[PDB]
Amino acid sequence: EKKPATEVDPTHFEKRFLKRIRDLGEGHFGKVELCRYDPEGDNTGEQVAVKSLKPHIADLKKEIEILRNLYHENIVKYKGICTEDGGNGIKLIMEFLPSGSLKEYLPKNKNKINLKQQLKYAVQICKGMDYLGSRQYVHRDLAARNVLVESEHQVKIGDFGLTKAIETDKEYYTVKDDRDSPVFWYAPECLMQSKFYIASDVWSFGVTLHELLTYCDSDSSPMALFLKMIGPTHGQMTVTRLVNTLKEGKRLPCPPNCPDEVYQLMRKCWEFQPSNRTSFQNLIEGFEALLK
Ligand SMILES: Cc1nc2cnc3[nH]ccc3c2n1C1CCNCC1
Repeated sequence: EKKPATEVDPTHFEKRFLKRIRDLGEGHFGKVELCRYDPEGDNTGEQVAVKSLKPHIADLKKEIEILRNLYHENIVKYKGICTEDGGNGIKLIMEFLPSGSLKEYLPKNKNKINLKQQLKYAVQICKGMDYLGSRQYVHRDLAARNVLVESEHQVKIGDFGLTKAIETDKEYYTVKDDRDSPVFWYAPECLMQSKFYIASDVWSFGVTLHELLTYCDSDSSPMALFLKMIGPTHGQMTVTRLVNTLKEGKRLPCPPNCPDEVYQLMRKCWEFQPSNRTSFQNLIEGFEALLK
């Protein structure tokens, strides 16, 4: 067969040149690893973040198609895919951000990162989220560990494994498997009825903001703080207890050194009724007013 010219697709990453360095993070079905795409074989190739399945293909495939089509400075950049001649299997290739998530970066840089800079992170997170909301997506997994640091001045939403499209004319996505829910980040309606509204992402932003304000310290994490509030030994009764505490109107406490006007913005993310929650737009305005 007279075969045509072998054109280069910059988004096609060959498996044979994708060399593992270390693990970056892991769910239950997926893992991300730092790799070097090193076709010259001399360890000068580009570092990239590679997400694959643990030995759900259709899910990863939809995550790829979602990220590939998102274009925003506060959203991690798709770089491409890795596929094998055999087929079926696929890995997602993302830019690698050396500073990691807020979980790695914040505890190491307390001295550099003050309140104004935190509030700018908060604005950038809201802008990425708002951009996402406008494409009719609910993220469902917003948490400090899913916010990457591009530079001391810039963050990016850095994973989309649970992201779902909201149907046209509907206001929420109804979820089926919820076993692996980040319950300490989830709004009541997600916990009780398993429905996800954009306002549900707003709630999760509320807690992500808390983590940011406490610099992602483990003893101040939403999980640790909630378990302390309700009892850490209730096992299968934990979510119920959690739902009650929220129904009772309890919320995470104000972080030390968090000024009440920032805390009050946080509170509006946690109004019990979805409809009463501030929007990402309002949040952006509120934050911007504090930065003037
Ligand atoms: C911890 C971490 N560091 C990253 C650097 N670059 C990345 N690029 C894409 C992810 C990603 C990174 N991650 C996590 C983010 C949350 N999901 C697991 C990996």
